[PDB]
Amino acid sequence: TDLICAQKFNGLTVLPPLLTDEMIAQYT
Amino acid sequence: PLSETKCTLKSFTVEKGIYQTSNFRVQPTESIVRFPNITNLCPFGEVFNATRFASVYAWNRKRISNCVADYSVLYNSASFSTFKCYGVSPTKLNDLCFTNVYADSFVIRGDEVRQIAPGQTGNIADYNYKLPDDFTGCVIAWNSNNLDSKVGGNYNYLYRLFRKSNLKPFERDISTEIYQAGSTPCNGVKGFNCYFPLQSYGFQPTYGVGYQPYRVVVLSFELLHAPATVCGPKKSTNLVKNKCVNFNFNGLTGTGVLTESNKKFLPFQQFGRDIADTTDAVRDPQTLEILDITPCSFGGVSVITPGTNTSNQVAVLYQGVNCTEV
Amino acid sequence: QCVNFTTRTQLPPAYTNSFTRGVYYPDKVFRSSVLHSTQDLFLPFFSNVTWFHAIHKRFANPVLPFNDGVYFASTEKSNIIRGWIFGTTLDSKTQSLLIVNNATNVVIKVCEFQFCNDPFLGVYYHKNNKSWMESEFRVYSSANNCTFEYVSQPFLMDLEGKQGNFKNLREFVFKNIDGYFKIYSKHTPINLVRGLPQGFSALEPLVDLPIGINITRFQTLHISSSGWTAGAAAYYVGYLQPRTFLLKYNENGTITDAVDCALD
Amino acid sequence: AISSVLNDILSRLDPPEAEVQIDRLITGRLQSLQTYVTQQLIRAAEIRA
Repeated sequence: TDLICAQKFNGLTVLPPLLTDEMIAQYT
Repeated sequence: PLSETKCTLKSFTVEKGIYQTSNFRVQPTESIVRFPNITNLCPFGEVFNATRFASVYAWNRKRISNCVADYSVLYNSASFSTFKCYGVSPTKLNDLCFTNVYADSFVIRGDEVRQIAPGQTGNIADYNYKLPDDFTGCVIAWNSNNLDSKVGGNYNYLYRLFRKSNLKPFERDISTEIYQAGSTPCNGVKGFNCYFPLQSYGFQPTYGVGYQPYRVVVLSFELLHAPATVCGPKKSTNLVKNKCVNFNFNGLTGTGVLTESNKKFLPFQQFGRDIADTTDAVRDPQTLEILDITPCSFGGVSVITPGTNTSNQVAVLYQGVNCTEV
Repeated sequence: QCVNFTTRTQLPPAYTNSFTRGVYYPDKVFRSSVLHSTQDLFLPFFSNVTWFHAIHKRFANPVLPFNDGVYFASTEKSNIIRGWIFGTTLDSKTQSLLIVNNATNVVIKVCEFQFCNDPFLGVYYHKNNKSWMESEFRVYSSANNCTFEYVSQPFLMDLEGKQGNFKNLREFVFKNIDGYFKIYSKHTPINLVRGLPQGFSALEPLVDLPIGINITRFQTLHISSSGWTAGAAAYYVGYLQPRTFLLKYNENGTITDAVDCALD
Repeated sequence: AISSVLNDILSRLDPPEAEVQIDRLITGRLQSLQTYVTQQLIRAAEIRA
């Protein structure tokens, strides 16, 4: 394993990764 | 935006890539604050015309709640000898709402003027009357030496210098009898290194400022999590949802988009909070409604441009938000 | 009025354990699917609360201190207890507080009360059309210098007398916060004879009283001039302490569990 | 400080007086944010390894 959006309100920004989850299984 | 990267990199040549420059934030367009109708106005000027006030421990109170108070008749401008104020002036209390207001009047000494302060100790503060931390008003004082002063001291008024323990805020002791003064009880009648708790004013008009009477009028203020019954001179600034606004609800000031949710609240629960101990969802104090607090959108600015020798085209990227303006 | 009953006798203070009793809503804040912890004046778990009872010739009404806070647990059938009295000297020298349950509304008034030695309420003629309605008011003869008055919302209460094990249950918590009283009320059916059943319940707020009076003691003004008798009733008095609860909140906001550690 | 709410201090004390309470809030939050950044740099070294 919402907690993410709750923390984004106080100025904590979670940047999305350049490599998504769909492309990881395509490299594997 | 091409030059925004030049100042970010501190160079006149911008290499190809993505660079962060500033942070965009949506400012509130209006202010949505909602509270019900006004009940009454507090007697701020009606207590200034009284012939004689009470003493420090005897303070009389007239209960009129629901600030806004009376802004019409104001004697507080340059009419008295000394002005020592805390919080905001009573002219600015029309923008704030308080739950209950207790108008008090008492006479103190010169050295007792500095002891007047919310949440502070002192001879008359701890043992007689203590100001609550919710008092934003001004402490009004004037020199009564031309009236209440008598030859050889005025023993009509009384005060209690000693008590067995300090008094909590909003607490009174009217007992004039002989009780425990220090930490060792002497069992009634004075003696055994105890002192007579009650005292009398020694006011002499011929001595210094510390020995002379000063009439002080303070209106006790109380601010809690209970729903406020008053907003300003004007109330609603009628709500239009799905917009960024600055809101003050049940005493909680914040800025965010107001939306309706399915959250089920108990009738006696005014407002909830999130795991961050911040405002999450609130209820309407005026009517029956449930509003959810969604803060206004914000994020970082990303600049995507090629090299300086390639092209001047610049692509602005907003991270994790939808652009409704463009 | 000023003459105590001839059947009044001080009963032995038996003790019993309260499994989950003493838990309530610490504040008005709503949360869901999270675990919150706060430190207020609470009743410890597995504590010993004093066991009281009333019959038709043994009745006791001792006075207990309110200093650290008290917990009220009362199981009834016909809802005997009509309220409580708060005061220091319990006389007209100072202010006092009463709570009266008419099975309609709640009567809360702060005045100068003249306290009779054995206060009660006249109840008679239960044969034809009983209705269990209040008639005579013996609590105080006169009142003066009233600083507070309050009227609550209407409710319903079962005054019908029954035989056998107890049915109704009411748990009250009266705590003073910096001069403000708050009332907790909960009602659930149970089957009980003596002691306490094992279970869990939540205490919802009722009325917040902005009075400001200091109460060092509380006396007993409840069931029902020495010829008067008493019925069947039982009630408990706990002791509050500055404990810490760790509470669980479901999707509906109701407390499904309570944890206060000082035990294991 | 007196309170963690910014609007509570600005709406109560004086502008010269509020600078003392706000400075206590800033310097306290500077070390807390600096501790997190230092903790992330140390944890990132273990992830990089």
